[PDB]
Amino acid sequence: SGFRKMAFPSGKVEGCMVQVTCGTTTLNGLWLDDVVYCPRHVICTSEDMLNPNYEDLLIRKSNHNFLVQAGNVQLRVIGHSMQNCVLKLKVDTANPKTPKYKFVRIQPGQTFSVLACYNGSPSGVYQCAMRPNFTIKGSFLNGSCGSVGFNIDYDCVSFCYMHHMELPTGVHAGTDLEGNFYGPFVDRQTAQAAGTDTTITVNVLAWLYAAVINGDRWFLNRFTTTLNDFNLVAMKYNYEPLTQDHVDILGPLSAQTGIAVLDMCASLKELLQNGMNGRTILGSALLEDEFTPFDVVRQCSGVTFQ
Amino acid sequence: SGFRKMAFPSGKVEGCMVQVTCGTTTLNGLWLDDVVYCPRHVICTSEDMLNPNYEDLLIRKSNHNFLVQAGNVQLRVIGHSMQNCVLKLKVDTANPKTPKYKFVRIQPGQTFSVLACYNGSPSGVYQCAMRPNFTIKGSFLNGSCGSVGFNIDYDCVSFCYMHHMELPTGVHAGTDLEGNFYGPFVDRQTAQAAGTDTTITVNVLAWLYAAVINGDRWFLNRFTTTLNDFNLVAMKYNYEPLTQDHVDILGPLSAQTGIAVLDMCASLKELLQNGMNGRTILGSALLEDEFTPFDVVRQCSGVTFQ
Ligand SMILES: *[C@H](O)[C@H](C[C@@H]1CCNC1=O)NC(=O)[C@H](CC1CCCCC1)NC(=O)[C@@H](NC(=O)OCC(F)(F)F)[C@@H](C)OC(C)(C)C
Ligand SMILES: *[C@H](O)[C@H](C[C@@H]1CCNC1=O)NC(=O)[C@H](CC1CCCCC1)NC(=O)[C@@H](NC(=O)OCC(F)(F)F)[C@@H](C)OC(C)(C)C
Repeated sequence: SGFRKMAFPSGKVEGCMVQVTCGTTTLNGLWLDDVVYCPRHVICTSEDMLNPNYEDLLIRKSNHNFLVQAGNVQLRVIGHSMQNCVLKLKVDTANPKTPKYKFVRIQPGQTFSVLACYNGSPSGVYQCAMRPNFTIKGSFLNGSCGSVGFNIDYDCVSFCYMHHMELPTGVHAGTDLEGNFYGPFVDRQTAQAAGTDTTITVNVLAWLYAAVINGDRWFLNRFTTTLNDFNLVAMKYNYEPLTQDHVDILGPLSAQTGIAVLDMCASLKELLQNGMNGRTILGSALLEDEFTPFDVVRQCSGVTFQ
Repeated sequence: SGFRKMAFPSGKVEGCMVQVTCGTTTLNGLWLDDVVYCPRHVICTSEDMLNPNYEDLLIRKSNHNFLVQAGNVQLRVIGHSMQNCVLKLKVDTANPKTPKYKFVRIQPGQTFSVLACYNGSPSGVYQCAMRPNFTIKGSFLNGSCGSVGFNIDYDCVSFCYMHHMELPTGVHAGTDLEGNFYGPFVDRQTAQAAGTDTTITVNVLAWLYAAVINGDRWFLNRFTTTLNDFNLVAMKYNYEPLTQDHVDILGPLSAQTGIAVLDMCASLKELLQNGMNGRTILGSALLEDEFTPFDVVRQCSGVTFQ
């Protein structure tokens, strides 16, 4: 028993982190096969940031402008290309520690692990969710750019995030590994703001199911509610609508606990309406929303990865 | 910015996990050099658990009773010895992925990462603290025994925990890597209970300093308080006494934020006295106590590990 915000083992991603240096900019890159992926603003300088034209900026660079440090070993760039907001630096050495891997663009509400890195050297690992507004509430300092987010499925690393920037509110924005920003953000230092975030309702429900599997039962009730009637109470409290597809995903957690999904929704309703009144759920005093249904099943049942 | 409950990168420990099987018991072991460490109750069976004599139980086993699975490779046990509550199975293969490593017995209040494992295969990584009552609020299912807790210091893995058992309250007990239980617990299925836990005050203070570094300032005040007067308010709310040694550890966090340690104690006092009144600190509605002063400095400043 117990329930922890749990990251995937990070050893497969640690083996891919490298330091990429160009001019006065140093950040992390991801080394898979003979290619290093990193944010394209690595080619910017201190006066390139206000409104850059990265095509113009990139035709001006040569391969020997890119210093790619892998441990105490310099990699040699032999070519470069830009796809959307990321550089691909082709290097002469294929990474022998290349895991099996995919690039995936995740939907909001989905979670992943972030291996935070500085100077190509992994510092820490934590769990995150894509917020409905396509930010992530990360922990990033300067030099953490090019750090990646990821899920692991059996033996395969699905890369889903690469870090570019902190917004003035202190949340973080970034791209998928093919370089497309999550959300409306560009990689240009301008006025930009997150957009009103909302709470991932389907995840809160999955976490309440986690609690029930782990002995917390005080918040349940006998009431039920229709899906329409739940979303009327949802939108007041700035929760996302629950779709019928959300209900079906929550099927196995309903089946294993014997609590119909619509009954857990009646629980959440009263929780939002009456507060928690000095009680806690899974050691938390707030309704947590960064566990997906995947996660709860993974952690409450025991799925590993080789 | 941001502040996350952050584990160390786990790749160095992942490379040491193995599956140890003996009779009907399968758990994880730790493979460093030519030795596999695992909990000694691996030699118990389903009727060996009520009150065992592990010396008697162990003189009865031969090396070929221990199946040591490392990936899809059987290791051969060539000898075995018991130190306190852990077996050391000597094997013919030295682990080539052996990190640099130490065994340390940590004080309560200290934190570490747990790489949760099943069948020798890492499943997840999370952060933990040794609770003042020598339990850990872990996330462990059946088969997670022999999973280890650890800190990383530069390039060296300080192993500090190995998992043995869940208590009826659902918290977890275990040994250091030299096999000495944390706390009064034995490895014998008996009536056993945790003992009244308390809140790690020095850690709560370090976390409030984290908040201040990250822009949360609402809980501060102009008041100060003496150390004695703080501990009078502490012991009511089941907090641990703050020692002068706790104050000095919190020095750099005092110096970097400009908030004298005794002034942050006056803040905590009013927080315990007046609640948080619907506000949150670092996205939390409870006073968090599983960041040490180390951690806050590590995460708010950027220390990595090669
Ligand atoms: C990468 O190492 C670095 C990490 C940042 C720094 C602090 N935590 C992080 O996540 N990334 C940057 O510093 C990034 C540079 C890059 C330059 C070309 C355009 C794309 C970004 N800049 C930022 O993260 C700044 N944010 C910002 O003002 O961008 C504009 C927008 F849209 F508002 F986000 C950071 C450094 O913000 C301030 C407020 C200046 C601290
Ligand atoms: C190792 O894989 C396994 C992990 C446990 C199971 C569920 N989560 C865990 O942390 N360890 C055990 O199951 C362990 C066996 C071992 C046998 C010889 C004596 C030392 C323990 N037993 C337990 O963790 C049980 N706890 C227990 O009752 O021990 C006595 C004490 F002191 F009360 F803790 C678990 C399985 O407890 C119950 C309540 C039966 C679920």
